[PDB]
Amino acid sequence: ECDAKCQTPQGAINSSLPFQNVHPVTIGECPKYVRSAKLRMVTGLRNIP
Amino acid sequence: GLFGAIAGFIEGGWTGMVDGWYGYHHQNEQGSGYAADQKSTQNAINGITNKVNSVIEKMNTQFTAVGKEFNKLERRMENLNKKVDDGFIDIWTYNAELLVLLENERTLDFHDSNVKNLYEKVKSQLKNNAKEIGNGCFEFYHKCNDECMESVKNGTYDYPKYSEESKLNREKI
Amino acid sequence: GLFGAIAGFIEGGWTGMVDGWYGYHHQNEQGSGYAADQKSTQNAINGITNKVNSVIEKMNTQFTAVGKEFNKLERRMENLNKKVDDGFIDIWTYNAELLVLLENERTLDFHDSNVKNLYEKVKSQLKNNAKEIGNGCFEFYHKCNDECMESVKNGTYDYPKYSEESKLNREKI
Amino acid sequence: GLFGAIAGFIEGGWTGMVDGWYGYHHQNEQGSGYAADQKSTQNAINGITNKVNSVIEKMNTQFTAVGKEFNKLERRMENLNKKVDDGFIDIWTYNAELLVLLENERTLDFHDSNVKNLYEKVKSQLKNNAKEIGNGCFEFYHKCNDECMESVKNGTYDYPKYSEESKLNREKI
Amino acid sequence: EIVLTQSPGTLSLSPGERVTLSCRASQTVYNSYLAWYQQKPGQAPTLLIYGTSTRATGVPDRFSGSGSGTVFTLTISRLEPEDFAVYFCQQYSTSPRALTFGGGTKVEIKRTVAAPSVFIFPPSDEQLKSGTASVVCLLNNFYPREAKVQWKVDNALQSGNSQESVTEQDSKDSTYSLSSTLTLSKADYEKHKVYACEVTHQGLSSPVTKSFNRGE
Amino acid sequence: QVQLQQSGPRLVKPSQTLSLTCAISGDSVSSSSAVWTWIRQSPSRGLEWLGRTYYRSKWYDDYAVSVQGRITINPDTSKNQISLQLNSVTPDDTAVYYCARSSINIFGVFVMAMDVWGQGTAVTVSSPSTKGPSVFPLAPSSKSTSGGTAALGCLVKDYFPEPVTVSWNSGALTSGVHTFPAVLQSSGLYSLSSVVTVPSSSLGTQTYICNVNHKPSNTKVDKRVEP
Amino acid sequence: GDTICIGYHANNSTDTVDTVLEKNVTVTHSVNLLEDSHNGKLCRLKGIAPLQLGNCSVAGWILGNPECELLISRESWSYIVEKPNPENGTCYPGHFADYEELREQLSSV
Ligand SMILES: *[C@@H]1O[C@H](CO)[C@@H](O)[C@H](O)[C@H]1NC(C)=O
Repeated sequence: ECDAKCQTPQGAINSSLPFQNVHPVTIGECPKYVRSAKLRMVTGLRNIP
Repeated sequence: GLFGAIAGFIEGGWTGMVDGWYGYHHQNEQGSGYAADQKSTQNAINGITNKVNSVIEKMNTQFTAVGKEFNKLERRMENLNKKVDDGFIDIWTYNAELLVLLENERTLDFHDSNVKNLYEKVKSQLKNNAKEIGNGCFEFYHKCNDECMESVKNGTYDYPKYSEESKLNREKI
Repeated sequence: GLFGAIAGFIEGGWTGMVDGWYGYHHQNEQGSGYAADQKSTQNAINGITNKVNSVIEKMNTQFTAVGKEFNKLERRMENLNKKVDDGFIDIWTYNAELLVLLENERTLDFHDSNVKNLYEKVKSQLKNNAKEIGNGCFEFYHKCNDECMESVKNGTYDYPKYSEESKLNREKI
Repeated sequence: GLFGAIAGFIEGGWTGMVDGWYGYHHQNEQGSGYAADQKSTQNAINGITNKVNSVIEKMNTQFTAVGKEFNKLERRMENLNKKVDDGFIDIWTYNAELLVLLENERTLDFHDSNVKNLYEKVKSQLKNNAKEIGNGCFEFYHKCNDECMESVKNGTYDYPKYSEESKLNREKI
Repeated sequence: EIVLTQSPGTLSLSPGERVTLSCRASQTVYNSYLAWYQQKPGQAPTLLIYGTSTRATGVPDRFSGSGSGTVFTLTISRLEPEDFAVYFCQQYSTSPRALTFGGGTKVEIKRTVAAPSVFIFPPSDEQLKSGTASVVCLLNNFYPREAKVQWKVDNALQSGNSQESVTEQDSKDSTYSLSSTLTLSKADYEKHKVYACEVTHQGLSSPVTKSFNRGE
Repeated sequence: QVQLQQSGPRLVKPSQTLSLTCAISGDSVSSSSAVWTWIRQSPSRGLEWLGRTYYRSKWYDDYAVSVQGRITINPDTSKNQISLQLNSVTPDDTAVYYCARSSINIFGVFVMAMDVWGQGTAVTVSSPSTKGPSVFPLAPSSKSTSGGTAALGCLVKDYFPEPVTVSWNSGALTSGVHTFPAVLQSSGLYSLSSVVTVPSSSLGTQTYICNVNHKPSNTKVDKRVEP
Repeated sequence: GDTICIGYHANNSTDTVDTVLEKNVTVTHSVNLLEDSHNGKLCRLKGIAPLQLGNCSVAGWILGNPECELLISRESWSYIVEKPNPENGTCYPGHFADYEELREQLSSV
């Protein structure tokens, strides 16, 4: 009885992130699927102790 | 290090300053201890949070679906179906991952600015009352109590008051 | 304010200078009045006009059309038809609006440069004949007529001529 | 010229320096000759090679094909076929050519940095032992042999040693 | 130093009513270093909001922060009975190090007006052997918190020789109780016969007075 | 999860040294992802920060400008605990004392909030004049109980310093109890009363005993209210 | 003499991001744009429930197979689910006209 805005053949997708890599087969308002395995972007500084 | 401060003449990020992203460490008679700067920090958190919120919240996703089954005799269209998905999974993947690096190096050549931005305010506030050590610090040519230190960080540092004492010690050196 | 001039130590855009985007206001015996700088301005108008012309004129649009009607029994293809339109209206919308902000902040961290670019020419032209006021101005240590002022703006300012008079007033201060 | 060095106060690229992208030309008693800088150069070649490698190697191309033949009675789909190709040839062309200019001007406002980055190390190493000529050079106020020159380029230039001789010639001027 | 000030001090809202708590700062607190807390009477506070409008883990969605600069605002969309509590905003500066609070805002749950039951007690004979005589009047289970008591020694209105205090909003019936003491000397107690304790309250149709007589 | 257990209700003579210990469970004390901050709370002066400690490859100590020079917050890597020192305690320092944690990550920036709290410590600093209370019985008049409710009570007069713990029937009696906040009489000695609503059909078939205790002056009185 | 300094952040992080020039650039904190996980269970897409077929497929569901008397139930749905290998379909062989063209029709009701 969960509610989601997206649905894939493996399970839902909850967050409002603009990309997914769970499954290309989506339905509903979904983060457009991308081939990426990692999409981390910097929000801080370079770790230089 | 575009601006030349981050990993530049300031070779070390301070593990002890956890109030913010930019700050000062003072060393005088009354003691020492780090202190972070909010004017510089908060302008950066707010702008970056928004820069993150920017790319997140401009992908407008309509309520649609992908899974289509074709009869074995529409294979050309069944092949056409995949081409329409792969082409997007081509584009939305390329454009995204190139945008990440960009607004990564664009995010690293922003913090380097503000560190450099901060330096040329403190350096343009004393202007000869301290000789620059080069590693990202200053050596005051005069006794500076915590009430004098706190003016350097705020932005209301008094040049005329501590100027007469500066020339007598700068003459010593 | 990346470079730190626009909304930096120059806290105010001059409503009175309408000849250009960058300029100087002088105050001497003979009077005062704004004056805009063409070397800096024109290099910016021309580059930005082209930067605008850049994104405009690289969208090559072929003579085609979109409106397709499908029979009620090709709905899977009628659904496929929309997916091919929405996917573009997905992409060309996302990529555009992210490009706007980019070449917005890229256009704001260009004018900040040239203002800062201008400062470190006038500051590196007098070098001790004036003490920097910090709000984006200079106080000449010597009488400077409009013929002396006009050399500071052009780029042929005379350091040796007004140097002997500088040390006698800088000694006063 | 964002940072203001490339085509700025350094108006000329040295045709004689072919060891690297950045360097120095010294002129003293023992002779003259160019010399390129590896710390600055190599950090740039490696980063740019990777920046090139970046856009190259993020276009993931699946083993697929385009050429589809349709019967004369599926023209609506034959028209649909082209729309799926043109839309990509619309996008992948626009996005690419806009990315080129970007990481062109982003590559020109990187070399301008490092030239400017280099200047404010050599200038912040002597600090009064030489008067800046403005065209991108220095005039040492003291005799500086090739062993003194080589320290300016390395980064271990001795300020206290050649400081006593500096004030006696700076007093002359 | 940054000392906060919240308005109102004490508020009485019915459950479900939209509760708005302003947080005025003596100078600008930056969007990152504002934290809120909800303290129940006796219990230590807990995190409600940090940053400026960032919901703490396990905090429902009725709470929601807002503001910037020197004006911050706490907001409960639907007031709940378990929101009978005092709310503090909290700032933190970094140069110089400062982490202060405000005056706090008690969120009283508004109930109906209740008529107070009055009780009275003469000074005990144990205390009369100590020189003092303390007549003690009392109210119980009334609302709102405001009430007026006037001691009358021999139909003479007293002033300056009586003190009072009221309990917090009870945890079951949401009522207050009031106690008034009449501390006299042994000489001034035996000098008079009748002692009247007059009470005027919103739920009292007329001022109800209970009295006794010394030595009777 | 993360729980903070603190010391019990303490009592310090004037000008002596306060020593409270906070125990952390579930979080390494030397976690580079957590901050340890002490905050005290009086009914008058409200909440006030005292000091903060943390470990980033080394330990640091920052204390609010109100207590600079007589406060220290020492950790203990073995017992997984921290402490607090407050030397030369005045009547100003009689209040509660908490300890904090902070997993309030803002890209590495800390809001300086409290995501983990501790129940609190009753810290009463006694003073020069330590006087015990005289607990008088508030017996009800023979006519104020003819209604549905008998009103019993106990006056707690002439004690210092505050506070005093009041308990009826050693604790079992809890319905209808009311203990008013103490009022500062003109003698500098706090005065307090505590009453209880009980049915009038039990003043002869139920004993009533209010148990009063003033911890700074060892006083513990057991007076029995007989109507 | 007294010394004041200018300096920036550092922490215990081991995250590394990749930039236009250098890769594995260790950063103090980062954020991820990519969603990599699901929950393994279907949900109410659009707010209203989907139609769960189970052992039967779309064919026998609309054909009302005698072994699908358990799912002639639902009067509103946002999407249809079915097993990858449906077991109970058109018990009698034959050609279902415009079958694929109807799974998009009854797709949502
Ligand atoms: C349903 O499928 C099972 C095996 O999957 C089979 O044994 C049974 O006969 C089928 N029923 C019908 C009505 O087709």
